[PDB]
Amino acid sequence: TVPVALVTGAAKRLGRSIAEGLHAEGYAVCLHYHRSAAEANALSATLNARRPNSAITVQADLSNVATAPAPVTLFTRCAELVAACYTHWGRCDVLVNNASSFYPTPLLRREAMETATADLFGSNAIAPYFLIKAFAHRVAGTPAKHRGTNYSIINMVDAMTNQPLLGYTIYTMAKGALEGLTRSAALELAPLQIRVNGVGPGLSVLVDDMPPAVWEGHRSKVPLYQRDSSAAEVSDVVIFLCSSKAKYITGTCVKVDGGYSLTRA
Amino acid sequence: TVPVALVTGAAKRLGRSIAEGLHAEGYAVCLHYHRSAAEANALSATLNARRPNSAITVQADLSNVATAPVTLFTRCAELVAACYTHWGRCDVLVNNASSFYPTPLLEAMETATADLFGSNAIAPYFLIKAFAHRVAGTPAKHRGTNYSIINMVDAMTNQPLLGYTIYTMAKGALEGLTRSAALELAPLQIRVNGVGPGLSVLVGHRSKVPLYQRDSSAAEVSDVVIFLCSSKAKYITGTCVKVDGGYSLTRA
Amino acid sequence: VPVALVTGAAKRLGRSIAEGLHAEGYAVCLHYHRSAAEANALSATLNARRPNSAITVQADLSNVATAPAPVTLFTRCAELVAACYTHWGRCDVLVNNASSFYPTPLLRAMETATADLFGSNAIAPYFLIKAFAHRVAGTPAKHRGTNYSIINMVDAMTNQPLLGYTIYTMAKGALEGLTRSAALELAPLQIRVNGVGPGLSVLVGHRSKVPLYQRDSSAAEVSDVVIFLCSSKAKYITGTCVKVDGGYSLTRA
Amino acid sequence: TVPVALVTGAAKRLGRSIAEGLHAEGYAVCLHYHRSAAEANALSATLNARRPNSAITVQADLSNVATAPAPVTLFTRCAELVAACYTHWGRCDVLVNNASSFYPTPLLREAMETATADLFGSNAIAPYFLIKAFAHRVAGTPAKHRGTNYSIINMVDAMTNQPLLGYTIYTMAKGALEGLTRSAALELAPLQIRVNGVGPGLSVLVDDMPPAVWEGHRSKVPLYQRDSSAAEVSDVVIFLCSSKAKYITGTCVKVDGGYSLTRA
Ligand SMILES: NC(=O)C1=CN([C@@H]2O[C@H](COP(=O)(O)OP(=O)(O)OC[C@H]3O[C@@H](n4cnc5c(N)ncnc54)[C@H](OP(=O)(O)O)[C@@H]3O)[C@@H](O)[C@H]2O)C=CC1
Ligand SMILES: NC(=O)C1=CN([C@@H]2O[C@H](COP(=O)(O)OP(=O)(O)OC[C@H]3O[C@@H](n4cnc5c(N)ncnc54)[C@H](OP(=O)(O)O)[C@@H]3O)[C@@H](O)[C@H]2O)C=CC1
Ligand SMILES: NC(=O)C1=CN([C@@H]2O[C@H](COP(=O)(O)OP(=O)(O)OC[C@H]3O[C@@H](n4cnc5c(N)ncnc54)[C@H](OP(=O)(O)O)[C@@H]3O)[C@@H](O)[C@H]2O)C=CC1
Ligand SMILES: NC(=O)C1=CN([C@@H]2O[C@H](COP(=O)(O)OP(=O)(O)OC[C@H]3O[C@@H](n4cnc5c(N)ncnc54)[C@H](OP(=O)(O)O)[C@@H]3O)[C@@H](O)[C@H]2O)C=CC1
Ligand SMILES: Nc1nc(=O)c2nc(CNc3ccc(C(=O)N[C@@H](CCC(=O)O)C(=O)O)cc3)cnc2[nH]1
Ligand SMILES: Nc1nc(=O)c2nc(CNc3ccc(C(=O)N[C@@H](CCC(=O)O)C(=O)O)cc3)cnc2[nH]1
Ligand SMILES: Nc1nc(=O)c2nc(CNc3ccc(C(=O)N[C@@H](CCC(=O)O)C(=O)O)cc3)cnc2[nH]1
Ligand SMILES: Nc1nc(=O)c2nc(CNc3ccc(C(=O)N[C@@H](CCC(=O)O)C(=O)O)cc3)cnc2[nH]1
Repeated sequence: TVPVALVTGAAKRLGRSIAEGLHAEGYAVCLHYHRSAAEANALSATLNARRPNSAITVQADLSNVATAPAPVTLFTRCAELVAACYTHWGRCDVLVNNASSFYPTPLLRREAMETATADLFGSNAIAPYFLIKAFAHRVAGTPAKHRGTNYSIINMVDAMTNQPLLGYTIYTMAKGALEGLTRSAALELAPLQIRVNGVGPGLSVLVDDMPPAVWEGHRSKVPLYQRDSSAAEVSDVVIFLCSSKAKYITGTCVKVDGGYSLTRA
Repeated sequence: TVPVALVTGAAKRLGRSIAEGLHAEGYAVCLHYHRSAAEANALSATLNARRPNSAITVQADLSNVATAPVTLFTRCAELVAACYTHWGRCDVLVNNASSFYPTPLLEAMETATADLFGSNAIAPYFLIKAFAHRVAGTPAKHRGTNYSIINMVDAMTNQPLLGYTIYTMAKGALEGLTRSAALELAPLQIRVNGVGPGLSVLVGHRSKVPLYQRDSSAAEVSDVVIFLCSSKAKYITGTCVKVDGGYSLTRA
Repeated sequence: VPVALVTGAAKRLGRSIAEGLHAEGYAVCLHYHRSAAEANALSATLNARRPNSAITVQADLSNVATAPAPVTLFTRCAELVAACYTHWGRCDVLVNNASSFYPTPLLRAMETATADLFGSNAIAPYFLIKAFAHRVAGTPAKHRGTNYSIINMVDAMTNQPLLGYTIYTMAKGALEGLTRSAALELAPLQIRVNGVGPGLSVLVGHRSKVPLYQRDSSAAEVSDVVIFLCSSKAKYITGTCVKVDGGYSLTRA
Repeated sequence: TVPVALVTGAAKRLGRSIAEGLHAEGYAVCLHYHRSAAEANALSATLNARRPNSAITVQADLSNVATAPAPVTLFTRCAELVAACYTHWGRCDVLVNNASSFYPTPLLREAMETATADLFGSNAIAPYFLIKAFAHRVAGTPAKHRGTNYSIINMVDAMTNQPLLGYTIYTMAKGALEGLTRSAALELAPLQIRVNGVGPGLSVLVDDMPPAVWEGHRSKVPLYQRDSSAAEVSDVVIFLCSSKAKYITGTCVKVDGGYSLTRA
């Protein structure tokens, strides 16, 4: 009783929605955040008000860089994130790799390039690798009698992977590595009954820092409804794949994109 | 309003689990069968004992062959028409009925072509077209709010079962139907998706399944079909969901 | 001198495939349905360059019976492959290129379209591959050729359906399934089976959307790829589809 | 006057066959290497004996680490590889991202961080900085003086959907390399730079194991029941670089004898 979910980047948008949907199914939730301390503490208050000691927050930079209090490597920051679930609640049944940087890295016209690469690949790919390693190590270190009955890892990927967004090469590479992680971890962790799946949004909760015609033009291209998704239209799929009814699904990436990946220029 | 689901090959195995699953969600279900009349009728009796007027059975050969002439198109149209005649609506279509047997490359090949392609591909196309036409012909204020078509595909499509070429071709066509009808029917808010089992309710290779080293139960597949029809899945369309316990991840 | 059977060979990509294969030394069997004049003019051209290097054979590849007991699509397909063995004693390459292509809208006569689009694009390739494979298996091992290749012309844009073309889109997906299934099952006979998928090629606006060059392709930009896949240098390639689309499948709306 | 190709990891096996195959078509080849200096210099001597001034060798660690000086970054090392082509021959027309470390990183059980940097560097990040450096030098060339057939080939993996057990970082990096292939092909199409992939299945399998075990692996390939020769892969790379392939971009060609069609 009281399964525990770890959701990275849980403070806002899709990750907040995922944490809420998991909390609504009875999970205690560990809300990871990087820079959004206010929103993460506000969400924690809301969920703890519904159920005392059902949400906590942990801060971590998931870029592939070392930090300071010897320097602290990304891998041990990820190990410590999983550790916060077992320390507080004695378990971790669900891990959602949701946190993600996303900005252009154009090929056509150096501290920027160096920090872009660690940031985008760490957050979207390498920290997921380390977190899965930490999550799976902990299941392995748990006596079988004490293991949970429904371990589930979700990687937030991208429905539009075969149709790249112009000028976003590092991001697209990182989401491709994340799909590779989904398949590889699914295979390798199957004997522990840890399922690993991907959920791929198309356009979801689209930021509108552009002229109104440009924003409406973007959304209008989604065949189903001619709009971007809501946060829940994505997070409800995450919550299903973690549910026990999804127990035979692993290594699978589910598009939640309104048909947008079906389109062509 | 009680929504209606048409499930083909509903009498046994996955199709029965899909009919039972939608019925537990509150659907009235049209149970299509070909030869399993006794089984279909017994399933209908069970579901109607639970909720009166919640199940009917209809029979039809979904092979691509003229019947006694009645064409496959006409038989598929009448199947959708059965739902509208009995309940005035059809909200969900599950294209589950499917013949499966070898057509090795190295009149019985023409019977196999019409049977394997009809059930797995050509009948689903007519059924989808009939479902779409009835929705379009319905005044927009009287339309339902959660239209959903599920095609039962094959998670192992990229890894062909040796000797099953026509079956594999037909399931590849059904994936093409999924994508094309999802695109074209999006303006009517009809979602079109696939669910692809791996090894399920085998009647060996099951020890090779990475997750649990067994074929799936019926519910482990039908529970997914039910979710994709749920309104929580209403932004998913044009997508095929593998339910294979990772079997498609394997190699020889 | 090896032999290629090319369906729908009279014009456009099929004619360029036949020309490309012929230029590598192949004798070519030029299949046609309605374009008898174009097929026979092409045959005249290739035979003038190399005597007895081309023939032509007519067949409706729709999944329908034709009159002389009615003749089924299966039989007409068997007779296309037999035409190569009768005339030249071999058939080393089969290019499944013939294809009907027109709308079959789901929204806003259909038995004919089903038989025609699914026949040419999927069921006839299935029957032709079976006939082609039977003839190789029936050939004594010492007398088989050393480079059997089957090429199915598919569609680069298959994951991105063209609005209103459901039957065509379904048929090309069946054809990709046939490519994978036939490649696995015919591998012991060393018969390779691959696909080539154009995007927009030799169109009769949308051109500007192609990332590479902002144009549809020429016929040779496709047929050269077919020709390489049939070459001995490509002998380890089977069961795979090669996109030749200028990057169009990378685009989104 | 003579087109120039930069082949990473050119000293042995597939990279050497790719170098030989492009050289046979008339390319001058820059042969990159990391540890195999003897093998690289032997190959360059062979190519130069066949055709004077048709090969050079360059060393670089393509791991995502800083190297010995102010430290030298991976990007800098990557730009200097491409610049070596322009310094010596004035041009760089083809890039083959072939260099690749390959060993397990099991999920269950400094050498952790160096393996990530090495597997992710060789297979994904160094490809990226090499593609950018290559693209930058083309963009900087006046259109009057640009080459007419720019081609980038990424060596991917036909078995990407069917992961090798215990090889998670490798599998991830190749998945990233496929993303690079698609993204670079779209962004560099305006400069007529094509970007494609070639994915071997089992090629030139090392036989440092029991014979029965090596024959057992090989026998799983449906076509010929063997791993491929080096030329059976490199000939495809050379075709994709040819002008006959000039409408192909953004595409990954499996050269796997049907292995990806198999299941357990
Ligand atoms: N929304 C969409 O349209 C699409 C989304 N996706 C994927 O879905 C997931 C969520 O989408 P969305 O909710 O829009 O994602 P956001 O862009 O809102 O970012 C989510 C969180 O990622 C965290 N984050 C970013 N960089 C780092 C870092 N270097 N270290 C640690 N945390 C970091 C931030 O946490 P903080 O605020 O605490 O700094 C941010 O709140 C992502 O994986 C995204 O890639 C994929 C395709 C489309
Ligand atoms: N079970 C598995 O492991 C897998 C299943 N699938 C797919 O999932 C779906 C169901 O799986 P399963 O339950 O095993 O399927 P079955 O093989 O049990 O067949 C299901 C039903 O199809 C109907 N059917 C067959 N041919 C025709 C026809 N010509 N006309 C009309 N109805 C016909 C039969 O109805 P009747 O009995 O009334 O004649 C049969 O009961 C199918 O689409 C199948 O391809 C895909 C991959 C794996
Ligand atoms: N061109 C493009 O942009 C694209 C092409 N493709 C594929 O490339 C291949 C060739 O393309 P293209 O050259 O444009 O094809 P065409 O549309 O020109 O059709 C080629 C030939 O197919 C034959 N054909 C049509 N219906 C039948 C039938 N029922 N029975 C027998 N033969 C028939 C016709 O032969 P006749 O004239 O003798 O009647 C026609 O000349 C096709 O398979 C096509 O699907 C795929 C994607 C894009
Ligand atoms: N062979 C196969 O069966 C398959 C191969 N592939 C891909 O094809 C390509 C070639 O295959 P193969 O020839 O087997 O590859 P190899 O394993 O023989 O490695 C080729 C070269 O990579 C170079 N390399 C490795 N790590 C680094 C590094 N950190 N920095 C710089 N150079 C490095 C080495 O150069 P040096 O020796 O000079 O140090 C090595 O000779 C690779 O990309 C591989 O992933 C994909 C699937 C199957
Ligand atoms: N981490 C993450 N966060 C996101 O918000 C996100 N969004 C998408 C959805 N795709 C897009 C595409 C374009 C723009 C956008 O705002 N474009 C601006 C500037 C950048 C551009 O050139 O596209 C525009 O004006 O077009 C946003 C989201 C995909 N992955 C993500 N990943
Ligand atoms: N329509 C359909 N029915 C199924 O039962 C089915 N099963 C699978 C799962 N794959 C397989 C693969 C091999 C065998 C098999 O070995 N069959 C036995 C007899 C059972 C049979 O063929 O139905 C055999 O003797 O070959 C069964 C299922 C995939 N698609 C299906 N499709
Ligand atoms: N068998 C086959 N033949 C083809 O020509 C073909 N072409 C494509 C390329 N895609 C397309 C998409 C749209 C139109 C189209 O709508 N044609 C216009 C042309 C009218 C004009 O000349 O302006 C039309 O409406 O007829 C053609 C090709 C794909 N598969 C094919 N398959
Ligand atoms: N860079 C690279 N080099 C390769 O040789 C290579 N080979 C493959 C072909 N796949 C495989 C699969 C398994 C084994 C294997 O069994 N190796 C042993 C150790 C032997 C060794 O790699 O030196 C193993 O323990 O996995 C080798 C190659 C795929 N990618 C590659 N990538």
